Formats: sequence, C-alpha cells, structure tokens
Amino acid sequence: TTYADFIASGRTGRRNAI
Amino acid sequence: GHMGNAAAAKKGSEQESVKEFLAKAKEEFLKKWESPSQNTAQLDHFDRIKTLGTGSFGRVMLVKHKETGNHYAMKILDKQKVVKLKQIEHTLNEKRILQAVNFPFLVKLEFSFKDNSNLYMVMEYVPGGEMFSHLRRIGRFSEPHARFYAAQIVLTFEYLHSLDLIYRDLKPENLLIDQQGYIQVTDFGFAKRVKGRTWTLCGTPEYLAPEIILSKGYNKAVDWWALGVLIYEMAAGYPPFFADQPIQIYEKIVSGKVRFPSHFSSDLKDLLRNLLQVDLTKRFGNLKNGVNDIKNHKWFATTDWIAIYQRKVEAPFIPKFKGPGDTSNFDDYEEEEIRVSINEKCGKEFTEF
Repeated sequence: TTYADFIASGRTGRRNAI
Repeated sequence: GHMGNAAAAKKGSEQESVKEFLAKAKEEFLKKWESPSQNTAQLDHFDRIKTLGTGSFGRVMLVKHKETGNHYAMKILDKQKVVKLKQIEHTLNEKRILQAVNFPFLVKLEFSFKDNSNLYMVMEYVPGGEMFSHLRRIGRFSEPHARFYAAQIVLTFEYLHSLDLIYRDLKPENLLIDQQGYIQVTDFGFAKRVKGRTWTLCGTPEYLAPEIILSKGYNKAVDWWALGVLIYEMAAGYPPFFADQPIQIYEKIVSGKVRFPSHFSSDLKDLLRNLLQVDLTKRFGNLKNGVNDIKNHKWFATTDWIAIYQRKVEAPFIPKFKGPGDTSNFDDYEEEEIRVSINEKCGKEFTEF
C-alpha cells in the first residue's frame, strides 16, 4: 500500500529543514 | 452564472472589506518594524520548569514568571553557536518579525532580552503541542477537521503576504495547537520580506516547491504550494512526495504527477491539483484573482471565514489540558544547565537584539 511505502521511507518522524 | 445577485453582492463586499483590513494592518506593522522594542525583562524574573524542544543552537523551556505566576515558552539561543552556524541574520530577523506582527494565529512575543552568553525570546505558552504529534497518533484528519486547520493557514498567509513576508517553512512540526483547538505559528527563522523575487535554497524537503528545487528566482507562490502539501498530509496521513533520500523526493516533486487516496473527495483533489501545480502561470494563489481563487473554491464552500478569524467556530478537537503548566503534549528531553559567562560573547554581532 501507499501507507506501507511511507513507512518504508524511514521519514515518518519529525523532519528538519535543509 | 454560479452566483445569483444576493450572493455575488455579499461576496464582493466581503472581499472589499478584506482589502480595507489589510491596509490598516500594514500601516500598524510598518510602525512597529521601524521602531522595535529591546530589553523588556531579565532571566531571574522566571523559574525554569522543563525543556519543551531543542535545536542545534538553543532550546525552548517552559518557565513561570515570578511576579505574575504566568507560564511562558522561553527560547534560549547560545550566541557563540548562532555565529558558528551562520544564523545571525536569521535570528535577528525572527525577533524583528515577531515583535512587529499581530494576528490571532501568530504566537505573541511578550519579552526579550540578552546577557553575556545567550539571547532570550519569551512567548506565550501554547500547551496543546505540535500538530505533527496529533496527526501521527490519530493517523489522518477527516476532511472537515483538515479544512478547519487549512482555513486558518489561508488567512494567516493572506495576512503575511500583504506585509510582503514569505514564510517558507510550513509543516505540521511548525504548527502548535492552543487550548481552544486553534493553530499558532511560532517559528520565523526562514521568513523574509520579499516584494519581488528571492533566491535562497531553504525549507524542508517534502514541502519544497519545484521552483526552489530547480534553483529559480521565486516568490510568495511557494507558500501556496506548501499549503497544498500540508492539506494533503493532513487528509491522507502522509505527504504527497516521499522517498528514502531527498534527491528522490525532489524527482517526484518536479515531475508534475501526484496520486491521491481513494477516500479523497473530488472537491479536495481539484483544490490540490491547482495548489500542487508545477506551472506558475496556473497555480492558485498566483493568478489575477489572488487568494480569492482559494477562498472561493468548492472545497471551502462551508467555511465562514470571518467566524474562523473571530475564533467563534467550535474546534473539532481540544487537546487534553489538566491545568496551567501542563506539558503532557510535548516530548521529554534531558535537562541541561544554563551557564552564563563572566565575559560578554559576540556583543557586536547582536547589538540590535
């Protein structure tokens, strides 16, 4: 699923600016 | 046409009244921008209670004012680290913006001061925590719940853009929920006064507009792109463009393709296709009709914009609040001491603070 792909990205926590 | 006489007249008058409001708000902002305040409290006026969050050159603590008993959020910045990380202009700019703006969804700066080691910004305490935490816990917000928040961002950007300010770092991590369930925007480190174009590569990967990725001169339309990303993530539970590495996220952003969950309404998809529009000559918020293309879209047909501004709409969600100084909606951090040197550091670089 798309949700599963989101989990697999490893970017589910808080995101810092570049 | 789509509107009869009565509705068209009411909508026309409403848009003219918004113009009148913004003209007065700009006059008030410019007076405060030209004459900023300085040194309005000192460190021993507060008791330190708990750390609410931290960055690479400072932290934010819950404090209690000794004389009044009021709680506040005190941002402490280490002057030496601010210099080493090349954040002098950003830090001075954030404080100058915060002391000059006034809007119900922008956090209020109550005091600021400095000492030998640190800079201090004392803001109202927003006890409900970050939207980010609530979104990850609940999973996703229903479309009415997402729309309630989105309407507040539309009004806040309409205000900021009228002052020629571009925000540039919208995301759920930067949106706090207050005791009545409304939004507070707190951080302005990347905001800039821009009447025309600007060129800095800045923001967060998932929320970057294509024209930033492609190294173009860009304008306030990047904030309306980021609004599309935010509405999508609120309603789906995940953002429209994600991958293991930022470079692959950027490939997706510039591609002009976006996919939607099957539970998204057709009205929502139409709004998002017009906000997540790679072609600047077609992006909502960037056309001749300005913000009105967004406010008059079908997905917002049930939104009473004045009632949102007046905070008279019942919020879909009220965070748990056991009392003043409740911190249960915030992460836990390890507490480090606040050392103040016997020697002034970086006095020349922060003279205007």
